[PDB]
Amino acid sequence: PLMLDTAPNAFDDQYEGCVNKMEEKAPLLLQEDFNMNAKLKVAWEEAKKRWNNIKPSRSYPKGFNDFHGTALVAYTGSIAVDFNRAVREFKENPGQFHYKAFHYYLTRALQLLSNGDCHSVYRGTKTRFHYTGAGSVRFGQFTSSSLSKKVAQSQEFFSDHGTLFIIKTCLGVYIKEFSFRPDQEIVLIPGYEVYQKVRTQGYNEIFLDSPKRKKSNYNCLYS
Ligand SMILES: NC(=O)c1ccc[n+]([C@@H]2O[C@@H](COP(=O)([O-])OP(=O)(O)OC[C@H]3O[C@@H](n4cnc5c(N)ncnc54)[C@H](O)[C@@H]3O)[C@@H](O)[C@H]2O)c1
Repeated sequence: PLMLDTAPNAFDDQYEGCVNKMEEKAPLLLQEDFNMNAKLKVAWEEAKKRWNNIKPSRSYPKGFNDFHGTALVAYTGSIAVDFNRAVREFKENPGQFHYKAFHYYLTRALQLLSNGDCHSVYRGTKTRFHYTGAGSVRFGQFTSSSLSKKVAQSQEFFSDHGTLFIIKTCLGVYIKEFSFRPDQEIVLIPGYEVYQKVRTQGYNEIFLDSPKRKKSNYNCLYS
């Protein structure tokens, strides 16, 4: 079982007040990441190709560049697990965080593609999640979900040993074209979104409601 709390140790940078400085610094940062993170480098190079193919079929937000696009395609890829881990366990040893640039671009990508829109999404896991009664909840790491409860419950993501999250999010982003699917109706949720209403039902169902945007514990850490 894993704990569900306010994710006090997760690198949750929202980059308030440093977007301009980051867009200028992140490119160098990305090189540093690659030098210390072979897996990321591979994931990114492949993601880059894919993005070249996807980019022409549609128009993106002003400022939304190849870094944002490549970062997002990559997240829907296999690099997601390690990245999520590194973020979730940031405070546990911030010295070995080699996703400084990745984190920023992915965070920025979602912020740029975002609107006021809220969604009813579902998320399945094969690991039991226990809410430790903090009063509110944040995933900490970025977290994928699906508009379809069917997907979330498929043998792909869920099992009796796990948990089914029924989430009401307003910072989540529908990123169909970016995914490798595109049939899982993925909605990407930033780890810093806060759910003011938490409710466990049965042994493996958790409802998260009253989403709200709050300040993060970290801000412009690498700016
Ligand atoms: N999960 C879903 O319901 C769902 C739905 C649609 C698409 N996807 C897709 O999922 C991808 C994989 O994302 P994911 O859903 O597996 O997230 P993820 O891989 O983090 O989830 C798997 C698990 O990863 C590690 N983990 C996650 N949170 C943890 C925590 N708080 N503490 C300790 N370990 C933790 C644990 O093993 C956790 O059980 C891509 O394929 C994406 O398109 C997932």
